[PDB]
Amino acid sequence: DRDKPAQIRFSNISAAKAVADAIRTSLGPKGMDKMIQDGKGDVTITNDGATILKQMQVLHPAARMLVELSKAQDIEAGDGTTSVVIIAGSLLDSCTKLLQKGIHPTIISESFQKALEKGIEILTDMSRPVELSDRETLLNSATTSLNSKVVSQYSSLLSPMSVNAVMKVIDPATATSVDLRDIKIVKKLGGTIDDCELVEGLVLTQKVSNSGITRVEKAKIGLIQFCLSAPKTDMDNQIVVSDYAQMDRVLREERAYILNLVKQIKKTGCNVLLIQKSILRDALSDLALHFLNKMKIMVIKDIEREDIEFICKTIGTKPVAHIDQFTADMLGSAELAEEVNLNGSGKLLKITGCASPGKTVTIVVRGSNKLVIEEAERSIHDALCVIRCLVKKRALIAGGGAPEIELALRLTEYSRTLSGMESYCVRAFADAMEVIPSTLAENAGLNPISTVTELRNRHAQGEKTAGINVRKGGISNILEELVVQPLLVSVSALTLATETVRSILKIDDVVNTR
Amino acid sequence: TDSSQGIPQLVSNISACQVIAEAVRTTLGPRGMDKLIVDGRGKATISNDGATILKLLDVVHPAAKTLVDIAKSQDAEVGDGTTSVTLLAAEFLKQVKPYVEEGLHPQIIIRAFRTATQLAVNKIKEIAVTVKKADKVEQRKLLEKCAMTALSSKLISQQKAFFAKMVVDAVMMLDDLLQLKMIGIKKVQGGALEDSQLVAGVAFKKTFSYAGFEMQPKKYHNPKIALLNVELELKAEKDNAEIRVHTVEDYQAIVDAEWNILYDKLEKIHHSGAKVVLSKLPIGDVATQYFADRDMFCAGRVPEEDLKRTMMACGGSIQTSVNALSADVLGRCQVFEETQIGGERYNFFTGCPKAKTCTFILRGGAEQFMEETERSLHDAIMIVRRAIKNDSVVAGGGAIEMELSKYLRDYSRTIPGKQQLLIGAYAKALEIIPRQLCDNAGFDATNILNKLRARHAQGGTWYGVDINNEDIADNFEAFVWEPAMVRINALTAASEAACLIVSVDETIKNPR
Amino acid sequence: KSRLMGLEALKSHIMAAKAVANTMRTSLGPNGLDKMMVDKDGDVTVTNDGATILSMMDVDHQIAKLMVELSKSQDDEIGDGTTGVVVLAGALLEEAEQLLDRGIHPIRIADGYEQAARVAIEHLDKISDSVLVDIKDTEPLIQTAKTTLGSKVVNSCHRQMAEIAVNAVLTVADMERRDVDFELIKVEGKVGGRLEDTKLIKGVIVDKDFSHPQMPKKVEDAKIAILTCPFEPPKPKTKHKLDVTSVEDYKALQKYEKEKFEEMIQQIKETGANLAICQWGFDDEANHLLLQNNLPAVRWVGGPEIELIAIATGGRIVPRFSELTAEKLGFAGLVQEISFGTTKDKMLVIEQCKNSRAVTIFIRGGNKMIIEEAKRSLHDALCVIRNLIRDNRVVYGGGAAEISCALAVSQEADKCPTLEQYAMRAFADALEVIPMALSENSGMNPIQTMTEVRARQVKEMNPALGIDCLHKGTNDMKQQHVIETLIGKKQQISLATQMVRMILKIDDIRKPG
Ligand SMILES: Nc1ncnc2c1ncn2[C@@H]1O[C@H](COP(=O)(O)OP(=O)(O)O)[C@@H](O)[C@H]1O
Repeated sequence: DRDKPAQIRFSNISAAKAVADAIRTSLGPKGMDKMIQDGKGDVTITNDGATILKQMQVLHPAARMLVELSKAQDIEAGDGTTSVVIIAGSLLDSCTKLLQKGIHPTIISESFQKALEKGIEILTDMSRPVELSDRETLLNSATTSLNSKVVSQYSSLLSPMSVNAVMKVIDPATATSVDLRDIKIVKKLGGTIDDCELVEGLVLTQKVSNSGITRVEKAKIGLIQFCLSAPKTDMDNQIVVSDYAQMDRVLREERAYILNLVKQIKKTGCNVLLIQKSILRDALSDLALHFLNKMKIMVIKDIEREDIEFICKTIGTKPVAHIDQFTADMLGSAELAEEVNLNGSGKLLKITGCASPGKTVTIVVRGSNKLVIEEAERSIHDALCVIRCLVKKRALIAGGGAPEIELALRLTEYSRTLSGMESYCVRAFADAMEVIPSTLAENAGLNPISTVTELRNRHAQGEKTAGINVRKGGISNILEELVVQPLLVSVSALTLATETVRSILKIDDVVNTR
Repeated sequence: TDSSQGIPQLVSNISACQVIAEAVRTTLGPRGMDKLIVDGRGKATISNDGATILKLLDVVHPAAKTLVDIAKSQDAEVGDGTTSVTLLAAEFLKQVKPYVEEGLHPQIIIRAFRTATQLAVNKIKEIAVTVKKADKVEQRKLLEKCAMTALSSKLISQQKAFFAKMVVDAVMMLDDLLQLKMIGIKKVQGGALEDSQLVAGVAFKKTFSYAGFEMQPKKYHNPKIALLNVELELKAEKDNAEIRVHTVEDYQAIVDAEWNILYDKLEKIHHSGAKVVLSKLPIGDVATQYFADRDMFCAGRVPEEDLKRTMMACGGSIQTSVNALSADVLGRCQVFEETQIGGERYNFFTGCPKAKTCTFILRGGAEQFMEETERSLHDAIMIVRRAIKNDSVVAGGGAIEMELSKYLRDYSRTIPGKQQLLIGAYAKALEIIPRQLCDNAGFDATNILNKLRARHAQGGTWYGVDINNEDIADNFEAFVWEPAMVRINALTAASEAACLIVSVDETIKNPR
Repeated sequence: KSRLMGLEALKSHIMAAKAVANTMRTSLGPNGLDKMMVDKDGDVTVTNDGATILSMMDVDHQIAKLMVELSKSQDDEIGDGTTGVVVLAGALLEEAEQLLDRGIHPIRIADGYEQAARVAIEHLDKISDSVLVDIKDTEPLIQTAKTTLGSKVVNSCHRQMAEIAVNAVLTVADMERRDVDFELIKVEGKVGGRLEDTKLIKGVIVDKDFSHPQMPKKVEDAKIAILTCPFEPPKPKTKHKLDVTSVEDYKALQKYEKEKFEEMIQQIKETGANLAICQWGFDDEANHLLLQNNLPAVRWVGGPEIELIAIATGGRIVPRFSELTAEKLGFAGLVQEISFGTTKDKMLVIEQCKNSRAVTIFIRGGNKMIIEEAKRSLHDALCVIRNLIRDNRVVYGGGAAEISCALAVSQEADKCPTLEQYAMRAFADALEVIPMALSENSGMNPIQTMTEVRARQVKEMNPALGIDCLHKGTNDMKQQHVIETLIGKKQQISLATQMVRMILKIDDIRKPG
């Protein structure tokens, strides 16, 4: 009937509001910390919203939908994964009082879609475009958008890695980017972090052997995937062992059995073999390794699946399996190998990979004490992420609360100008846009209502004036502070929030189960 | 069934005093909140003054009873400073509460409090500046500045301020007291052409008219108000009593027998000279005709306040007899006029031999403007009286407590004893006036107290607090001052109350 | 008894105010349903009045008593319209409690409502009309009467009573320097004929209440006379009875009364007097004897009524019985008896007066509710014509003034420190409750109609569009001849603002808890 769907909608709205209010005092650089307690008694201090959203667990359709929305927002854009929850909560709080009066959800959804389209068009018409066909303007935009993510010393430390990673000019200013398609940043322990340089081909870190000379050029990779494990017995001891007889049998089975397979395999050119991880093999027979020491020995272990996928994509080959194989589709490229250490500990080999169809290049970073390596990794990750976000479009704008107030005033004037019963619903959107500046003013340590009123008055008087400052603690113009953000991080977020609100509003009736 | 002596008794006394302290707190500033009080009868009254609230409330606690008695005595002996003393005592008790449970004998803090009070009194006496006829050439500029300061408290019209100055300057003749409770004031109702009028004499209210009321003369050369408690109404006199009903001649006989005595009495009371009869009971129908036939005056329905004002102005005497009167206990006027304005008839008794009361008619032609805008004129005339009578004066507001607190804090750093913390707490407890003044106006006292402390850290001027502009300005230039004698008495009363509260250690009860 | 400290007292007060205003919010407009009222006995009545219902209302709150007192004390200057002010105050208090939940002091909104009402009055003063002459107030008289009365007591129209009430005010307005007094016009009601028998008494009409209609009564007089001497054995305000200890004294007094009757008739026949009315009376036996023997004359004239008898003639009185002549009395013009029923008592209508100070109306009825509704409509017409002659300025009704004021408040609100725009937006949205309630009282959707009329008013000019409660053609206002006084609206707005300020000011603690 009508009471059951109304109660279901009220319960869903209450659950969504509780989920949104469980975390709210964390937006901005001056956010509060939270100590999450584990099930065993361990406590962990954190302040990121994504970690708290992915760590906690709760069974509810609205909570699962919000988690999926946050995950999609973090995957698509990559920044600002906490404002969408507040936007959805404000929209649901507005829809609550909209439905309390007696309005059909179809008109409310149409008004929300119209308001979203108007806000998107206003954000696109207000933002200013830039250029990026050359390298000077691109480097200027990079150094202008990179000096506002972390602290000053960390920024100065990551600037060399940033300008080394931004030099990867492969796509000639296309529509989309492939920064997540052919990038494999490895990590190496030991040495100095200053010894970093872009490396093509392939980089490994496992010792080949320990014999005489191993400086050859035979494809430098063994395309083999068949089983190399020893045939396991049916039980411990099949018979009674004491004197000879049984000793000679096992001796011949250990010496004159796998050696025949090694001989029949080594009859083909390019004697390069390897193996994957030693997660299922108990112990490898060293007699086979001693017999393989002659006529050139080359073996590399500790190989994962991602390494195989990277090698099969950079070179441009396909692995083969099975034993009955009389083809010749397993060779590679021969150029140069056999590398030594770079004045320090830790074995690491590099291959530049000359004359190869795949121009994939990675960055080999280092560090010490496992303290500046992960930080630099996260820094270059955020760097290439914001670089891809900037190269995806061309529009940019500054943050602080001014665009939110501008959009709220525009929606208010549009609802005042546009006629129809839906305009009231549009007015609800006008009351669901002044949450970020109020939260920022509350977290800064000033009066939020007075600051919001002053910002609204300044926007109504001189259009584009200033916003909300954090370092100084007042109202200063943003043009002096080097801080900007792309337009996609707002447009995509607003569209996703509107879609989630429409999906959670269109779902009602009864919730049957099995 | 449980009782103690010492620390628990003092804690209970402080907790009981905190109740009566928090009961009255918002009513301190000029725009305080209103309070509705009703008893078991069924009639409620709205009041905002602290004295009226404290008078209509009884507490069954000895400490609270002594506190309200001291407050009433201070309000009756002075007239200003009832809630401030209570707030100061409450703050002193709250500051002394944590310094009692730590094992401290309260017999050592009384001397420190007395020395601090003496130092504060000496500082106020050495910092007070008085001015009274020593500059500003002729007194014309002095009265001009006084009127400007009177009209500077409330933003009103110029004509109203001029009329208020005239009515406050035209009543300074034989008045030698320090309060306006002698002449008083009376608000009238109705409307007129002008905004306000002034006259010297006793006023009146609406009088009921009858047929032929214009027979009496409108102007009198030498009128004499007849002060007689008896009245001439149809219920007082009679034309037919207990008589045998037979014909119509007996009615005429008894009416003539009554009229003979009536005429004798009226001629005896009129031969003394009195001709303006002011009867308390309303007149009838034939009494007006009988008074107009004899060329006399008649009246009726008059309040007691008007009769008292007429007796005080004209100099009448209390007469407790109807007949056998003389010609010495009667009143003498000079000019009695009757002028109707709008829909009412007004009276004017001008020419009294004793210039005491004066009528300040304030009629604008409305029903809400008469009740409202009545406290501004009272505050203005009170400020005028305080500036005229008192000689010593100082800058008002929150500009005299911060300086004293800073001086006490600076002086407390030169004593090597246990009185250091006591003087520090006494100086800290003195900050309760500007914080409450800012909280009552709906502002942020935290953003103003810091600025006040920063300005008073090296300036030492008269920078107080503001309400309209919401900032910090000099109170000496805002034309707002206060006498330098009420604050000393208030501080002394607060110190005495605190000493009497801290001196009580236990109580003694007796069943029979 | 605990003391209400915190914000619970304000919440309880606002809840009580809303529960009180919910009773008046239902009955709004001419399409309102009849509200019933029953006391302790078996007296059940039905009516629709904002002052009669609020008078016999029982409440158990200190704020409700002050509210009903302020509502009853202000009713002589507005006439009809004591129901929308309660809804306006309730909506304002609801908006105040909604805006106060965020942590705002009530002093800010209380001071903002002052300038809100000020700018609303300033905008309403500029949107009106001032082109009324001696024709604009005389030709649309029938339209104004139809809009004031309506169709509640009688389905058909009434033009006689409206013109009579208009002339009764026109004959006193311009005669006393464009001024009128409330004590000059009186309302009289008595059952008898129909409602169309409306009479305008230029002089004074006085009833006598007879005892026996079968007694021979013949009219034959042409001159009135006023006297103060005892024309008959008087009654000095004392219930006389058989206080004589005799039996022959009764016959002696009867013979004396007969001789007094003979002497009185011989004096009024030898001097020229006729119907002499004094200020005394006797029992019914004396009147019966005086009507049976000869000359028709009825006593019983005690009370203050003699006052009018001292003003409907023209002269003075005599202090002594031995001071009568042919010139000390007063001449008359046409003083006789009038009785339209010819089966009840008689009435005396004075048709000779030098001034108009007791002009009244006489309307006949057939029940108790129809006459009450007729007298209420007459009082409303008198109030509206007084407001018209006091100021030649009106405005259109229906519900366009509130929308125009809200639009003006929303437009003239660009600059704001920190509370001005908040107060202006909390005061403007509370004004669109009257048209919404008026549209919901009928069988139409209020939200859609309100949005449509707001769009029509904001698109083009001419702010004269509203709703229609009679279900007609277009929603125009200048075609239906509907009008409303502006002084009444100003007084209602001022009263609502004062009540809201008084409610928002007194809200600390309470003594009885
Ligand atoms: N330098 C700065 N000046 C002003 N505001 C800032 C600055 N840096 C970040 N902010 C504000 O902080 C908000 C994001 O805070 P936070 O949630 O901690 O980061 P994220 O959204 O990337 O998780 C943004 O809305 C932005 O307005």
